[PDB]
Amino acid sequence: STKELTTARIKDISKPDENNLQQQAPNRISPWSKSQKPRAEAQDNVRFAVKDLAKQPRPYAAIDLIYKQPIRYIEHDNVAVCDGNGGAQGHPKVYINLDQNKAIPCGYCGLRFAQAAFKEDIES
Amino acid sequence: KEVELTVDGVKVSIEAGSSIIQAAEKAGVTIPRYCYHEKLAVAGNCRMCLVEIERSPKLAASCAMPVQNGMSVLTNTPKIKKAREGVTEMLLENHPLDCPVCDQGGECDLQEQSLRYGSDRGRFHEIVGKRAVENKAIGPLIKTSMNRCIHCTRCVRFLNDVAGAPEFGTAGRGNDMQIGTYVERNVNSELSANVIDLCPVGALTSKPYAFRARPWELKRTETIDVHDALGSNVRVDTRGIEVMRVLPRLNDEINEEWISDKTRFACDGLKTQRLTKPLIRQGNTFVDATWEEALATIAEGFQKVQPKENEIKAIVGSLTDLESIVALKDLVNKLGSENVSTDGDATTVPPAHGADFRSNYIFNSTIDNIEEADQILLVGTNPRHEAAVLNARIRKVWLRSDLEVHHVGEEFDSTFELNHLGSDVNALAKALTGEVGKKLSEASKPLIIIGSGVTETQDAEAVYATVAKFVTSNANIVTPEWNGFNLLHREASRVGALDVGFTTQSPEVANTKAKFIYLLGADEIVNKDIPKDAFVVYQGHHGDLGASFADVILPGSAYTEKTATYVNTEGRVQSTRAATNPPGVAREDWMIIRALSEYLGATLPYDNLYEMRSRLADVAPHLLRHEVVEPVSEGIAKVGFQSLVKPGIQSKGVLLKNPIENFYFTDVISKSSPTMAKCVGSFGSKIEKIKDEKAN
Amino acid sequence: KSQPYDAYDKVDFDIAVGTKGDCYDRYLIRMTEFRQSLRIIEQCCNQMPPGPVKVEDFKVAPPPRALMKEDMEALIHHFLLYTKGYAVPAGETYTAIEAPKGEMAVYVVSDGSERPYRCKIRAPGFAHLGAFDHIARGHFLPDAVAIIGTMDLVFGEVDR
Amino acid sequence: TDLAKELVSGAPKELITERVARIYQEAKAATQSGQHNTETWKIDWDILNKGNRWENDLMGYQSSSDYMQGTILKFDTREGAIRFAKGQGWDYYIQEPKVRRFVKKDYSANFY
Amino acid sequence: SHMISVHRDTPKDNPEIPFEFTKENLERAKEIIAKYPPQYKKGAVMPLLDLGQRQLGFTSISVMNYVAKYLDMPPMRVYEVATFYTMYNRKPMGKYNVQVCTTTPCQLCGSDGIMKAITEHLQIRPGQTTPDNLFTLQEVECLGACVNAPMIAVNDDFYEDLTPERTVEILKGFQSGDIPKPG
Amino acid sequence: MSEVEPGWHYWLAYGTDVPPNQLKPEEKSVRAYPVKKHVPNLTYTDGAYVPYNTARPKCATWDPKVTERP
Ligand code: SF4
Ligand code: SF4
Ligand code: FES
Ligand code: FES
Ligand SMILES: [K+]
Ligand SMILES: [Zn+2]
Repeated sequence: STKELTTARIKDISKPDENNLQQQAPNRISPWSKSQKPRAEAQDNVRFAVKDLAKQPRPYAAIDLIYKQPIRYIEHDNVAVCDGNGGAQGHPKVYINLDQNKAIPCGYCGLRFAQAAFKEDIES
Repeated sequence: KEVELTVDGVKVSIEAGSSIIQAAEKAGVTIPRYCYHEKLAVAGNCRMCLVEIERSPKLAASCAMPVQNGMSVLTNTPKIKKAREGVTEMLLENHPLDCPVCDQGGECDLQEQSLRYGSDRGRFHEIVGKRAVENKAIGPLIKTSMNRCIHCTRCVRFLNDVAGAPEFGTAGRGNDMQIGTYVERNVNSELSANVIDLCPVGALTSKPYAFRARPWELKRTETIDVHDALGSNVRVDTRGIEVMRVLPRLNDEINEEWISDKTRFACDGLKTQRLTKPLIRQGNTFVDATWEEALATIAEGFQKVQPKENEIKAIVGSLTDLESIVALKDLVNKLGSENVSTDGDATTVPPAHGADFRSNYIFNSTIDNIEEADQILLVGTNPRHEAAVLNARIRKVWLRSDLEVHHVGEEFDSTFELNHLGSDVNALAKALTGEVGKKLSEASKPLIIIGSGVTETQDAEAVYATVAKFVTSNANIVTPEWNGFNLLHREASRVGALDVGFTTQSPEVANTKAKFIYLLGADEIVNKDIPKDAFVVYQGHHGDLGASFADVILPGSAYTEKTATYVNTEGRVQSTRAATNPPGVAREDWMIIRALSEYLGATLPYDNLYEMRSRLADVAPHLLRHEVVEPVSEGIAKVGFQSLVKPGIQSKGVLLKNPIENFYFTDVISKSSPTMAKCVGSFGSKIEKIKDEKAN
Repeated sequence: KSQPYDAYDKVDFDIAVGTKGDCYDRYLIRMTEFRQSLRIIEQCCNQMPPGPVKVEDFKVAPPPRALMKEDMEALIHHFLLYTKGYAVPAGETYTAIEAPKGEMAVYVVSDGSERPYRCKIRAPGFAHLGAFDHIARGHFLPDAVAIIGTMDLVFGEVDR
Repeated sequence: TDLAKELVSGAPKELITERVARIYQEAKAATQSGQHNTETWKIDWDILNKGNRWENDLMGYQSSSDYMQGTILKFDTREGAIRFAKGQGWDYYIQEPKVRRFVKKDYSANFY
Repeated sequence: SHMISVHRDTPKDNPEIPFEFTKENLERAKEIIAKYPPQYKKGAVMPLLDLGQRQLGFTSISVMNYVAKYLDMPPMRVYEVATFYTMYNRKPMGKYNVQVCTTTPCQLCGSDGIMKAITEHLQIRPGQTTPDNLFTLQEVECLGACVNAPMIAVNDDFYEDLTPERTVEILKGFQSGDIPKPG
Repeated sequence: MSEVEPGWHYWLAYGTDVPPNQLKPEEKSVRAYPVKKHVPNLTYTDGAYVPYNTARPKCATWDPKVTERP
């Protein structure tokens, strides 16, 4: 193939497989940055000639994980406050404005906040 | 006029009517400011520049309060430092805690002034929270995070006054005042991206540069901008091998701390479509070849077709440096050929301005003097595209005085008001002898501006003859203290090519069906004849139509990868500076010509830059004075104006169509810049669309 | 005693002075300096006060993380302290302490910037090792080993 | 001053023959409105036509063989920089800073 | 006053909806400019904006685009004017407009009770629109009727010195068309 | 020594009083990814980690095409 394995996409096309070592991450096939080197090209190198690719570090791609979270919906307020759900062990407190009819993600965490009144259109 | 005053014991002598802050800045006292910029109208709303005047209880906005005589101005009283910390404690009340994720991080004035002039602690633990605003989308070039705006109106004042784009303003009242465009529409100005530099905070940041570097990483290199002929002084920031961003730098004679949106956001074309290895055409495809094999093939190919005396054609592109021009001009004459010209679209074989007299093809009035001009006549020029920054200079004059601008050519949507006259030569003919021509002669320093696109018309010689006929018969247009005739160029290597006479004046030679064509960065040869039985070599840094036609391709270096000489439209000689290395095995542009000569039996005398830089003294002795203009002496200029006047010229009545039909695709780097592709989709070829279809 | 620094003026402790200038005297003085340290250490355990451990000046000391993540000015100062640094007013100094080896001092030259312009380090061992020739003159090879040990030559300081 | 002081500095010969230094005063940055980094004169060396920076194959670092890439000198007078450059026998070239032209600015000008 | 300063095109409002003055409003508009000098005719945006507001019912985007066209101005200088002033309605707004002052000099005469009395009858809160489009309640700052404090304001009328039992007369009548006499 | 699981590596060094099997559920780490068997230090084997550059090259060479004159 090498078509998805070498170009970054917002969402993949086929279901990722944990055993496929050529995937960028065990839970995602294509890379998630335009300048991120594909993992297929990275391991096609002389230094991997006598290695065991299954034991090299393969952390789970964080882009796929963060979009598996539900959208927080705020009730009768257009401003959400996020702090990383840890206070002094999270990110700095940032206020998110939800006037626009979309889910605005937090700058640090990546959690997506919206209004309850906008949920029906958003969930379409 | 000057009023003598003391600021904190330092005597100050400034022009009368100046503000206190300019007086203080001259005495060396530093007065913190957010809303005051030295090229914008004065608003006094940020309230950070407050000082104390001896005969008053009320603190003075030193950016607005005009200077007095004998006045005593205090800046370091404990009363003032209390005020500075109070104001600082107010701006940061609603400011987001965004510094880690904010692209203004290491270069934000709200950080450095708060650190220097504010308190070290914050007293805002309120439970309701801060104010939040929605980010407005105003195009693909400006990334807005309006949470961070400190309501200083530099964006509004610049776009309204300098840029002439009245769609940006303050909508709302009080705590809900929201800088923006009210409705959703993209900002349409060729100078709109200069707002990114003015916005002191992270509210308006570059979209192409977003999240890519921190200001302490970059290495700043002072060079020139070659996307248009003004040669605006820029600053190129490189993080290692890549060029990350381009910014303006102060030069009050050329650009005045602005650069057009083409200049700054075309930096990402340098990483795409680059020529990195020599390529040799085999069959219908290219293969990689070494410099030994590629230089030999050109040497071998030249002797196979055996071009005669003047059957060798050299074509010079828009971006080409001056050192390569002379290296190529010497090389072709070393083979005894003078079929050397450019890839433009000129009609008459001797270009209407010619190359004999410098006064006929430069901007003789100098850009710094356009401020004091009384009347300006535009002939077939669209400065909004050809020289974007120069257009803003004319507007600033037309807003502060009674300058009247006259335009002859194709009508265009201009920033300042025009007095349209017509769209052909005959229209200009009556206008010169009519009411408008009378206006110029009565004026002290009138201006006549001829565009670069005049030549590319069928009536190239008629207009130059017509206008010169007016100039050759006046005393106000050309004085000892004024030279009122100007030509506006748009390709960055015209004045360089004409100063060294890289132009053929023999009509029969220009018609010779040349067999060996050596393309030096020429990428617009669609109309130019290239016979199927011609051996073409292209030496450039980008793969485009010029490289597609070639049979051997020799990679070269961009202006950010070499030291070179450029002469801008007004005759000023400017030398770039090397910021990075050329990619791959790509060599220097004039070094290839020297190395190619040794294979072709025309070994050039030069061995290095300094040896070649001695050659620039030979061709024209003014090409060794950097950033210095050698104005044409008044007497000799009047000789050149006469030879342009020729009885027996027929005006064909061709519309003086502007040559720039796409503002963003003009050079090789622009056509390969991914960001410029977004602009054409969002703004359009003429920056006229008001809605962004491309929005996702 | 000559220039007391950092609470050394608050505690009470004695010093020991030799009389023969030989290795045995320096052995005894060090063993006394052990017991005088154990006398100061107890007092600092009993006289320890409460309060801040650093200057209450966020323009030279990073703000606490909790305040950093909640207060805007703390975030600005935390940002500029870890990237730009803090500026030191121009001038120069020569600060000496009673290091365990001897007198250690630094000659720091400031330029108003965030980086020292000059920093000369006066290591006690470096000045001692020069006097080795003047002392070892007239001694045997087993006696040289004693003189090096009685000088306390850690050569990181000598070869700074 | 007049002496060939470079013969005692032990510097490699290539700084005299093969490298070009530049005496310049740093320009004001467009992004920020401060005017303090533009009051001291500095000397920097030109980059090399090849081998200034190249990508390390293994980890993607920025390798370099230019031993003057991170050397910037500071001065307080222009003459001291030129004198020092002359003393070392450096092949320098001076970059004259641009001078902003004065223009009086008045609050009332928005209507007059 | 509802303080939102970014306009979003609705099915009811967009620049694609035409707006043209009536034959009468041209005569007033032609003579409204008569109060301003020739070189400063742009000062008449505030009259024309409210004059055009009444023809349509509120301050639509088409009005602002039309008003800018009339006086030779970029549409933004009208947007700045429109959203700075609190009497321009950038929404359908319905038929009537209840303005209830809640400032301190009014709040001394139990101005809270008038607010509760209105909210009871119409099943709406301040800043809301009735399901019928006949009414749209709206809080307001001082209107000048402070010496006669407990005052309601409907459209442009006055009803001072009120009580929750004074609200029964008006809220019933306006639906039936029987409008009480203002003053 | 690399065979000791990270949770217990801290307890063994007298760094904590609560063993990682007596942790409060409001003190356990929350992992949104499957956790596999502990992998010891893999040096002197074939599983030793190999560094590589995670960034693409910074210049993209021209994709050559040939066009033929009229
Ligand atoms: S604009 Fe300045 S103060 Fe505000 S978040 Fe960005 S860096 Fe911090
Ligand atoms: S957006 Fe930037 S330039 Fe415009 S007012 Fe706000 S801080 Fe000033
Ligand atoms: S600088 Fe004077 S109030 Fe802003
Ligand atoms: S306080 Fe209510 S009308 Fe004045
Ligand atoms: K900015
Ligand atoms: Zn968050």
